[PDB]
Amino acid sequence: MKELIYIEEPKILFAHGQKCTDARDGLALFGPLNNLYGIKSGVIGTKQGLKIFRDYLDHIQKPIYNSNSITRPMFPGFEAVFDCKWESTGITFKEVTNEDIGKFLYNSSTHKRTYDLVSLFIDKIISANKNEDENVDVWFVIVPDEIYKYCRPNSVLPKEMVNYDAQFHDQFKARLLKHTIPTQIFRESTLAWRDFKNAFGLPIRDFSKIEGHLAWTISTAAFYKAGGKPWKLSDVRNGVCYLGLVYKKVEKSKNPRNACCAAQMFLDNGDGTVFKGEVGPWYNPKNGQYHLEPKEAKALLSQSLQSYKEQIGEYPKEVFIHAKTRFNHQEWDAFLEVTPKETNLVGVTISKTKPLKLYKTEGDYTILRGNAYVVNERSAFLWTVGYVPKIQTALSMEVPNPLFIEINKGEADIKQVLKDILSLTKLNYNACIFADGEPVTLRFADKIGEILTASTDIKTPPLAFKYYI
Amino acid sequence: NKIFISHATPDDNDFTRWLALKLIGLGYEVWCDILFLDKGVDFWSNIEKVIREDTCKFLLVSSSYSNQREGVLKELAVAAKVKKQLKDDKFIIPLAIDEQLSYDDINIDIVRLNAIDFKMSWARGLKDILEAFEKQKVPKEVADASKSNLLYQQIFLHDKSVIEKEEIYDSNWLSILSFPEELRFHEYNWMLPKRFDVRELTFPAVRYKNYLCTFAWAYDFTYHLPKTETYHKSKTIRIPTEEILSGSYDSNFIRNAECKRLIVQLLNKAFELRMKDKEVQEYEMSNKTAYWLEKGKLEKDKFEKTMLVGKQKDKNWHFAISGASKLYPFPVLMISSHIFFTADGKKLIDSSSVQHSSRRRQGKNWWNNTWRTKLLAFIKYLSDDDTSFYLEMEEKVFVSNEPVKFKGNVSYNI
RNA sequence: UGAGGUAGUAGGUUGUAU
DNA sequence: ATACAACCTACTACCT
Ligand SMILES: [Mg+2]
Repeated sequence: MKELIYIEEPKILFAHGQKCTDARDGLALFGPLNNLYGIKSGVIGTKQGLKIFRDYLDHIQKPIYNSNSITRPMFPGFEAVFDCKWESTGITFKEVTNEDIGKFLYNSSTHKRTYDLVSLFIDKIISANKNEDENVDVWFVIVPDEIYKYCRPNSVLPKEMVNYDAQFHDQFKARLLKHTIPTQIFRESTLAWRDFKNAFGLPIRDFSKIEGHLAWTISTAAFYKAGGKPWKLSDVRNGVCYLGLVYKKVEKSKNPRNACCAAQMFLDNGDGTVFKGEVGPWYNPKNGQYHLEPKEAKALLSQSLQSYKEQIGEYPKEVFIHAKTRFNHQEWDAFLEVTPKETNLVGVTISKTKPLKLYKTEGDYTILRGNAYVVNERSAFLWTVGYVPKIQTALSMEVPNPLFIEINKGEADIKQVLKDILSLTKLNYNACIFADGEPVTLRFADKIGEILTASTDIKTPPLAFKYYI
Repeated sequence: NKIFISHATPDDNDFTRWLALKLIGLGYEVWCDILFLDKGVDFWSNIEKVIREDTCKFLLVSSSYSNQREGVLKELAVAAKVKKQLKDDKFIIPLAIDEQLSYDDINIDIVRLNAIDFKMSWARGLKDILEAFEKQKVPKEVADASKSNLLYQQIFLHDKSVIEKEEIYDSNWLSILSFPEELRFHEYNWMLPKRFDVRELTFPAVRYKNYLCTFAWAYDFTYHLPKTETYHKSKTIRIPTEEILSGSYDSNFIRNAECKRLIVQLLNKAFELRMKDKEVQEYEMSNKTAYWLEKGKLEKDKFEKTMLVGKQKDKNWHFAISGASKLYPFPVLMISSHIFFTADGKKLIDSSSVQHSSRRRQGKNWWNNTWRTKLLAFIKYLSDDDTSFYLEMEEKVFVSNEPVKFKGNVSYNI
């Protein structure tokens, strides 16, 4: 006998100032906010990879359908959506020979092979960036499936064919940060899933019914990396800054340390959205402790406030901090020693470790998305993942898990916090889907941290997201 | 001044909706049979009246489905007659959108006409349409995407919204209805190393500084601790549990949080002992323990006609639940569902990878109703009376076998 | 590593008080 | 260094 409140689905804004609930429908209807003239693409890989990428680029121009056009909207083609040309005629190839991959891939040490392959790719990319006249917006790296299989941290090479992190993606994106090259990594089995079949004569990955969804996600990621704005939030307040704090364990360092990384979300004076990472991962040397020291917390808050002031010109009225952990007294005391008296500091803990599953008794479908169970004035549950009436299906697979949102520190209306989190679940530029589960601040801070802790050290890293996602 | 779009109704709907909404957003009056959610009595007569009296252009969606469709052909003939009447050569503008239809297999009605190619690119085709409309002086208004958004909301989304309706959900929380009157700290001093095993005793007991936090009587431990036969009841600290749950205890003897944690530990230990007493099989996870049943222990594995044990491909799958106890926000027992696999009826698989793969394979086709029914069936199986089930704590703890129901004021229409 | 979701497996920390 | 609860990350495998 308890009451669940409902939070209306937030609306995102598109071209012509038109609001919509679905990113795909809004893009196919009105278009992106930006005006890109075209995407000039550089391709790195074998000749087979270049052929696969050319075939996919020619395929993506034509409309692509899903099995059901209500559950999954169909792709009407790249130029029919984004109003810009992304063709195979603007491709700037850079060949990586198969013997080059064979020389480095087959090694007893996984670290050495990962370093060698990453160096082989990035050296060509950097040389083409510096010593060529052609302009490249995004560099597409068509990695063969063997590299992906054998370059994971826990991968073991069978004896039949026999610092930095032993991961191809993280090391590749971390060693390319000093040059600010937005790059997109594809696997050959992704763009040509038909040709990679198992012993049963069927493709290992089946994209027959979700081809349009794959095209949507790939096109949105490529458009965002080239410098486009697909959509933005529409129903958020003014004078409020959203933060995020994610801790990642650093393994390259001899002493285990915890690096805290942030993502900052707010609005500018031109009604646009400013969403970029707050970086320089602040280090806690004590293993197993996920709380910042007072000086690190002071530096973090000072940097965030300085960025906000330099962007707008006035200190934020409110600052919301989202984290998967719980702030202690020292962290918050350090935080209050820097923020001005006019600024309100709220520290919210968002977790997904509370197993409260709600089962609907009148069908085979799950609980509606957006339903919230307010435990008290400082604790509530939110169903960010669940049945969505628009797509006539649920974002989960069996039964969704709830997001336990608790206002750890400060004073705020928990209804407003739930509204903010549900709105932030609509800003994932890495994919073209409906709203996701995690807030975008936490997810993108995690994405940044996964890369900034995959190298020994790095100078002041870029704030832009196209260099990480 | 209208623009008529003729198409196969259920087959060419995606392109027709796209083009109609794009043209509406650009300032054109578009007449399409999908832009009307409610259809009137007079359809064909109204269609002919629209073609003869209203439209200034006739866009035909030329595809494989629309090649020899009776309605499309009838509209084509009426449009040809209208074009002859108005002495306009370019009244009918076909749109080639299907790659399966060759340019030599188009019907007689449009075999002589200059078409617009949408096969390679929809954007190029739309640009061609707009250029032709501008060149031929087709009437239009000022561009306004708000009209397109409004039409999309009205027609293509009216049956896909949230309706206000009472809904009842069943959770996985079993509220603890009755609690023991009080908690006892038994200061037994040494008591022969105070039963060093601790966790192996019949009754749930934990070791404090020099005390023993229990809910049962002191003599109950005489079976495992003979010395406690001479233990005196005078060394007992009584503490009121109902007052503890309200956060009333203070002072330096013990903290309220410590009391709540100790109560949680006692409840979890008691639950483990009761489940061990219920003759059920146990599986050790990475951080918890789950309880499952065997092949033929139920007749016939259809408790309340819900099924608990089944046959996937070559192994027998058994339902399971794992439990804990929490005081946040109110005293509840919190259980979670799991699926385990055995090679035979009474066996187990030591390979964790195959267990994970089989669990993921089976989770794909179960859904909320089967999940809830199996959870409720297991809970009812563990029940001991009409509307509860008890666990040993003389003293005992009763937990309801009916999960707490939540109520919402919004829902959907399946 | 197109992207989410759901699970499983390891490890560590914290006020305790043996 | 044991037991416990209460919070934390890293790393896979599978479905769509
Ligand atoms: Mg990406």
